[PDB]
Amino acid sequence: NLYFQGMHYQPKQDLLNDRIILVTGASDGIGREAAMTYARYGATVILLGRNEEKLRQVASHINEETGRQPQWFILDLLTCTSENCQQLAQRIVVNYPRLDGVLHNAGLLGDVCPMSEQNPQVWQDVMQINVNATFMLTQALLPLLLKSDAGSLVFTSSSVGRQGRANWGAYAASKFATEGMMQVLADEYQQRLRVNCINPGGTRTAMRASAFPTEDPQKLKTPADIMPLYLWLMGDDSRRKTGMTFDAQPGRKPGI
Amino acid sequence: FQGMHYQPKQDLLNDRIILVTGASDGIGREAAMTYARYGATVILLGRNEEKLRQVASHINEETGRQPQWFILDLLTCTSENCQQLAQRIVVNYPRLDGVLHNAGLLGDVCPMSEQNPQVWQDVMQINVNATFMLTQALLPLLLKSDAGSLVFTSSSVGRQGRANWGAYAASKFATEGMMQVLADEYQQRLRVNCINPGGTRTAMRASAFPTEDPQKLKTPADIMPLYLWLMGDDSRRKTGMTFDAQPGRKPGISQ
Ligand SMILES: [Zn+2]
Repeated sequence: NLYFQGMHYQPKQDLLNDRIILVTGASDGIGREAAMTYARYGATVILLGRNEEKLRQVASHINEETGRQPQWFILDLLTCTSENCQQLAQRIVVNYPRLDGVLHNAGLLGDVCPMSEQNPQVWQDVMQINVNATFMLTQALLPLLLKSDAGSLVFTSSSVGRQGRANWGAYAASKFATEGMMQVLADEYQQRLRVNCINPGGTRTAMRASAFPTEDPQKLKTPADIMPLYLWLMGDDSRRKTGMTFDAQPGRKPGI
Repeated sequence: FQGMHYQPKQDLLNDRIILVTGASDGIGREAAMTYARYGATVILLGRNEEKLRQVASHINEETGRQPQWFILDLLTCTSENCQQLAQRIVVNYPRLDGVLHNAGLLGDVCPMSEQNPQVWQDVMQINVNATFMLTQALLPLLLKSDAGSLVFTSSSVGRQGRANWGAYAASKFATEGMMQVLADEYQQRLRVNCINPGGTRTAMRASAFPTEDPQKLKTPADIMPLYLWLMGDDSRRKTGMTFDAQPGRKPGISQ
């Protein structure tokens, strides 16, 4: 997972020209940063999220920066059905000829507390968003991704998706499930799609702060700082990489 | 010699109280019978009253004691139901020395592009969510044991995802993760581990591999040594680990 270490990745500024990339959870944090970064490197970006107010602002900011205004679509992973996912895919089909990338960034942390105290309803929400709806949206978007010359599908993992640790409860279970889903898809789509996970590591975001209220967030890298791996997985330089889980901060030791 | 090479003493499990889920059929049935044969007081859990009674009657015929059974449907059980169940046992038993989570749903064996999303949800609900809720309800009883042993059922596809195993794979990855979190939280208080039984002669297995000759597979009886090892005192220092009952079998369909 430390593969990307010492990569010092600085791609051409048009790395993603003519790539159409959908980013979920795009309203703030890592998802907003990824959408803006991909657009700055030339991509046609599609924003997905649940907050119309924030999505409008991200689209406007991207338009100010690139002269091209991305479309946004509302999809709330916690409540959507399979039919809702297929209906979102049909909207994309009408507007875009393919998807060259899908970055699944949407997710829910839920409770950080011992197993004996985990709330079963929160557990089920974490599983619903991180695993089930992420699966359902993937399934709906597979035909679009297969129209790419080399489609790239990326899930969000975590160090606790590789080794479970005390108090990480549903989040850990859901990120192990994500690594599993990713491996099944990579196997089914060998030589057709790239399918991988990214573990962003500790990053300056509201989710991180909720899990570690004592941590000084100024000691963490920002979403901007961890973008090189996100760019690499969408551009041509990662073309024959699939079935892998990569750390965005290979240098960093997990924990506070 | 350990794990699958284990050669147990008779009465290894004397005075151990062990709850087995999915006890009506296949491996759960064999594990319940085997634990009682090596001296355990077994509690059977499943959704089918008739079949559980039948397993209990067989154990009675073999050992002279009648195990009790309780009904729980993991597909539809709420957290309340799990707590009610723990209440019911708590009226009759002072502790649990082991819990073997063997209940599970395989779901669709088909490409991710075809996986039925209602089945997928059901597989996660049984294998992950309700398995968690039942674990939560039973933890205090396990802590009352001198050295409680909590065992989840995993699969080769819980360690390496493979084409067409969709929801089952995701759910067994989640099971390994849940086992690791639980082992970490209960270090020096519980042992928490997974068993990967490998392919064994069961109805589930034949449904996923209709061309396979089941006579080329081990039976549930054949893979019991590891199941005994994890409940007996010989595994007391072992936690956080996943063990294969059939370390020398190639995963997937038999040749
Ligand atoms: Zn931007």
